[PDB]
Amino acid sequence: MIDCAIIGGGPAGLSAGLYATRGGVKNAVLFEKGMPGGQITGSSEIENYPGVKEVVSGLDFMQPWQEQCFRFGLKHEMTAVQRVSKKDSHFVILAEDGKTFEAKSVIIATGGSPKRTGIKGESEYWGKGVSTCATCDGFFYKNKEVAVLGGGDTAVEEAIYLANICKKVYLIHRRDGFRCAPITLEHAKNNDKIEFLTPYVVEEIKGDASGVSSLSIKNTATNEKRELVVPGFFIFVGYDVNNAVLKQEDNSMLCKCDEYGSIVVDFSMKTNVQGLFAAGDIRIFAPKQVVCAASDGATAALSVISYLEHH
Amino acid sequence: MIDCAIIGGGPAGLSAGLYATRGGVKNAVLFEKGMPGGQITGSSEIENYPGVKEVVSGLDFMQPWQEQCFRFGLKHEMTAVQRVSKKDSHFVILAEDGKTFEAKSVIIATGGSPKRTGIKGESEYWGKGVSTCATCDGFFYKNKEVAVLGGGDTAVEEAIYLANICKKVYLIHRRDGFRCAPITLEHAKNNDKIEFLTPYVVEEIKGDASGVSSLSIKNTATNEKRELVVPGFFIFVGYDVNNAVLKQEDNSMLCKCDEYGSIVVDFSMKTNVQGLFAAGDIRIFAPKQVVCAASDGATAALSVISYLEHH
Ligand SMILES: Cc1cc2nc3c(=O)[nH]c(=O)nc-3n(C[C@H](O)[C@H](O)[C@H](O)COP(=O)(O)OP(=O)(O)OC[C@H]3O[C@@H](n4cnc5c(N)ncnc54)[C@H](O)[C@@H]3O)c2cc1C
Ligand SMILES: Cc1cc2nc3c(=O)[nH]c(=O)nc-3n(C[C@H](O)[C@H](O)[C@H](O)COP(=O)(O)OP(=O)(O)OC[C@H]3O[C@@H](n4cnc5c(N)ncnc54)[C@H](O)[C@@H]3O)c2cc1C
Repeated sequence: MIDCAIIGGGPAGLSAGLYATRGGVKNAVLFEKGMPGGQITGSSEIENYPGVKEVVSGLDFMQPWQEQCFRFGLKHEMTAVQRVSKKDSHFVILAEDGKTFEAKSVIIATGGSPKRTGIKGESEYWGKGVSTCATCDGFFYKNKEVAVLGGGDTAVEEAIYLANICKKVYLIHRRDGFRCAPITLEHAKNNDKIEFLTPYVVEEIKGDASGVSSLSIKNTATNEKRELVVPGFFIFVGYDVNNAVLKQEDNSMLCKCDEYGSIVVDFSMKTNVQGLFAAGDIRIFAPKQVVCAASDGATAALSVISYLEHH
Repeated sequence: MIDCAIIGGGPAGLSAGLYATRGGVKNAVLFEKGMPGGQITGSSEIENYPGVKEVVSGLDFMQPWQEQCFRFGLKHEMTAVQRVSKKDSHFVILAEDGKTFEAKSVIIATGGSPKRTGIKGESEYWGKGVSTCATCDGFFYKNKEVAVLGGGDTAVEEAIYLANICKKVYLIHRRDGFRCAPITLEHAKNNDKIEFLTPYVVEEIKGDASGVSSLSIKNTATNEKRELVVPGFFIFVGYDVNNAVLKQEDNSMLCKCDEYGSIVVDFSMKTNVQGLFAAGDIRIFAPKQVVCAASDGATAALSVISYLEHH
């Protein structure tokens, strides 16, 4: 049987694979549903990963992780995992095509992803002024005006944050009400760098071959239109954790999760189930940065190594 | 005053400085007691930092971190900090020569240090076959022989860990009995790849250009000098956390610590003191890897940014 099954090949899974294998686990298998590297791969540039000084596309950034993380004997399975279950004191991995794999320990490194909006120009201008990460990209817009789209905590919090960097922030929402914490909303209503554009819809993201120049918006109260000139547009429209592999046949969850579906872990990346670990954007309080995910992967692998030593 | 004072310029403080400064903190100051990079600087070879494909000394590995982490406005003070104290709603940073600095927030990123033995050859060979890190260096002696010095749980755990990677592990201790949990001693004694050398004392560590090649050892009962040929020597003789900066005039500690001196934090690198955060080997459950310290720094800076918005 597999000693350790790593589900997901982003930074968390790749680091887990590096560490497990370098730590003497002889049969570690990384499961990836096609295209190693994870979310960063959609980025046109990453510059805040500590210790890598060259600014380069997410795909180029991740590509040396392939030969390094596989250098010490890691194996691959190219397949979408459907489900992980507990069986006696081990685990069963069910592949979506119906094949099965058993493993002594499992690391869930399945991450998540930002909801998209499907507004016209979103895909065309993505990385040229359309963004999903204020931490990653907010600094490029240092003395400028920027727009934020969204209704919950992340949207309002990110508008406060960008208001600290940018000359001005338009906060665009379809409703006068925000599905977020009321005190954070009060801070934003009392921050003079944030103009609220409510109730609005973004009808098109417009610009030229260098990226965004403006948004076509409509007030749904009056239907008056407006062309809003901004180099930067941040969308914070919800996040989906890739939970699905946790769901059992009787619809129960494999391990304890928080009320948003993230997996509960302690500082050693352990879940409440013995021999099951989690790492990356999938776990509670994940800061959602590559270094963070990589760190989790390393610490989960170290935990696996101790676990296999004792069982 | 200073927005954020970062105490320590190892991977933790470096990445905290990167993130804080890229996240819009206009006056972030890094305090370093002379020569950033931290502990890895003493190693002749690092290979397990995810995303960095070339194997390279610690000095060379850390060089690009200086350029990158200082690229966004980060300031420094080259001074040994003697104390951090709380005063009103801010912090007072007392330098060892009596200079004082005030800051709104503080990140403790002071790391730790293994205890050294002083066995002739310990400096000459430090990070060149003499190691304090089984995780970091074990894989180099993959199918090779190795010695471990120490009597606690950690010498004993690390010798079991190494026995799963190396052909043979010599476990050297100054007496016949051990300070570790009885159960873990049991496990060692049934580990056929682990050879106890007890009551022994290592008399000399010898090598050449490529590093450690042998140790001069001596049976303390018998007085026979063995010469032990091995290319790798691990030393687990204790660890100290760089706590000192936390001790107040009254002898109390600024913030909550565990039994060993490590600073208590939550998942967002928050201590129990408002405005005070910690990152790296200084904190509870730190794995003691560069990627982990760097992740704690990023997330401590992220918490600093939210704190400075609120306050
Ligand atoms: C557009 C964009 C830009 C970003 N820019 C930066 C940046 O500049 N700096 C930074 O630090 N971070 C950035 N991030 C955030 C960063 O990408 C994530 O924090 C990081 O990738 C999380 O790593 P992970 O390993 O936990 O998950 P992921 O990267 O999400 O990867 C999980 C992997 O598992 C695979 N998987 C999922 N489910 C299954 C399954 N059922 N079976 C088999 N495989 C499965 C997926 O295909 C995926 O490859 C950016 C993110 C995005 C989306
Ligand atoms: C021999 C060895 C080999 C290692 N190999 C690896 C490896 O291969 N891979 C890996 O990932 N990790 C490795 N590590 C562990 C890694 O180096 C540490 O985990 C990492 O450096 C911890 O980072 P840090 O920022 O918390 O602290 P440190 O690296 O210890 O940095 C703390 C910094 O704070 C400064 N400081 C302390 N006190 C004060 C003060 N009073 N005032 C001002 N400045 C102060 C120190 O001078 C130091 O620069 C190794 C460690 C050792 C000892």
